[PDB]
Amino acid sequence: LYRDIFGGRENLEAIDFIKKFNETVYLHFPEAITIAEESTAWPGVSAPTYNNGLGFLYKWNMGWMHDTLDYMRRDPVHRKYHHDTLTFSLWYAFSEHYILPLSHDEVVHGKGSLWTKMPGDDWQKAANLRLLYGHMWGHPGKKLLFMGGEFGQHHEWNHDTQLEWHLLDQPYHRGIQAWVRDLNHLYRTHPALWHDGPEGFEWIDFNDRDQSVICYLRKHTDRLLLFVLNFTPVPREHYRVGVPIGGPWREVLNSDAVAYGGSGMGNFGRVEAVPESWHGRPFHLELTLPPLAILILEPES
Amino acid sequence: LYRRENLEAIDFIKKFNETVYLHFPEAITIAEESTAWPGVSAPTYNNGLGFLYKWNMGWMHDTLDYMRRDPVHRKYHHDTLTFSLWYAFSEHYILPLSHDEVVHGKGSLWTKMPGDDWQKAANLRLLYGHMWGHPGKKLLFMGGEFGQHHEWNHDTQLEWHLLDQPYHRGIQAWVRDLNHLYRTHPALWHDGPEGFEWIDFNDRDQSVICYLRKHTDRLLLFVLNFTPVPREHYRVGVPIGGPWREVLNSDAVAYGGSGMGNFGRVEAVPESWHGRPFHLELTLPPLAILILEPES
Repeated sequence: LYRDIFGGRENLEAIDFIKKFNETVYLHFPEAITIAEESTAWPGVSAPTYNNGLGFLYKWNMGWMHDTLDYMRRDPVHRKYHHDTLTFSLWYAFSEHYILPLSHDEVVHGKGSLWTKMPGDDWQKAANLRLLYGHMWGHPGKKLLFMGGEFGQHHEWNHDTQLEWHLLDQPYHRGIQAWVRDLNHLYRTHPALWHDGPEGFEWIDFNDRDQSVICYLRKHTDRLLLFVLNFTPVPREHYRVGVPIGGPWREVLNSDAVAYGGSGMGNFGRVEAVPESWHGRPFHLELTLPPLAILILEPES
Repeated sequence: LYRRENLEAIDFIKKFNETVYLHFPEAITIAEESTAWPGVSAPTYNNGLGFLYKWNMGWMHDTLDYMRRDPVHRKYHHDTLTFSLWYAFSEHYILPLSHDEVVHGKGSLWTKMPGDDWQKAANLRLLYGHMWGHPGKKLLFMGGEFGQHHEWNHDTQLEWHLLDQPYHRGIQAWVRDLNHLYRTHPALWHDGPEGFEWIDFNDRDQSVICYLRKHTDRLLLFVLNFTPVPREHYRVGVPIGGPWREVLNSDAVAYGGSGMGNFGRVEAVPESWHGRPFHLELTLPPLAILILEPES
């Protein structure tokens, strides 16, 4: 787009090439997909040419990737002080049709494995990585994950080497792979996650900075999915979260389940909603938040 | 006022009231007027007759008619009970239960209440409780405080012997205790529209009324069960949360009651009821009035 009377840094040649590139593809292939990674805040990368966009269908949410990763290397003791980096991502989550992206670029050149990036001991590293993926799947936008991130590989990605598949013998790595498997199953089945527009996202609570917890909602039409995230290894008991609908609520996924390698703290399936106001909501669920865990909950149907 | 209006008399009444308060600024004049003549209690300078008080004879008729009715049937006459409050602030009123109601075959207040003796005593204790809660001052003719059987017979003395028997001694205790509540709490001193707020009035099936009587800080909550059936898990909305006390229960055994009660220590639950932030989960005694205030 850029090159570094006219004095213009924008390479206008290329911008028309990109625009005529994208136009031509969809004309000859109406069902193709074009994705761009653009690390500037160039507007409307994912926008149609007739609105002066670059004409891509998808743009990498590299802002999200940076913010999320920078937030999760910090130690939970310090996460109190960087709460805004987690919450602020949504502000820019809708300017483009976006793919949340974790890629080779971030797991090379001394930047360290995704697992390596996460702080604390081995259980906490697995917990942190399980949470990162949990919030990543809950966060609006499509999903991309590079090889080896799915089991939480220790080593940086080396092209001269094959992934450390031997790590699949260790339980935590197998649990991370199962967590991702289970995440994709929920993703494929619950349409509340299909719509990454402002439609599909509602905040439940973002103001718990001391305990570093965030609650948000994902909703297409009638269906809704509740996300409660504990970003600290300290378990939370009798934590109330406001909800729109009353009645029995189901626990659809628990990051801390033993099947994923977790402590196993959870809410045992059914939680009953209390017709008492919380977070500006008519009802609320009083839940137990496991250490460094993401909880996905559904009203019962 | 009439004979159509008699203006001779109307100017006379207006000058009577004008003169009294001039020579005796702290006197009280009360009027009984059996038509819907406006501004009896209003000052002459506003085209009123200049009285300080009016007997609420409308209230008395509606109230007595409602309680003459059986609780089984009170369902179909709920509006007679609830609608007294549309006309309750038209004048400065005194709720009235005079001698004129206990003569000429109209029957003692006791005789008027339906059912067996317990229900008769219960009904009268309930009636007075509601009358003390309803906006307006209170007037009770002698012998009503025991709920005496016989009509007022001036040629004899009241049946004080009934004060030995339980049901009538209980009603005398109830009136005394109601009078204690009245003087102690200012929430009942202000018979203004501001003083009264509805809690619930649409329970026609179960024949229950919940209302609030207010002055500033103070609130008094009145819950009334007009059927001989105890009600359990009956929730009543309230403005304030926290501990609530049971100040009075008509059904206390000391009054001749069954004794079903909340007996104080009632904690508000923050669940919306009756369009209110917090709710009380109570037991409604038979044909009884509960009076509750927030604990302080």
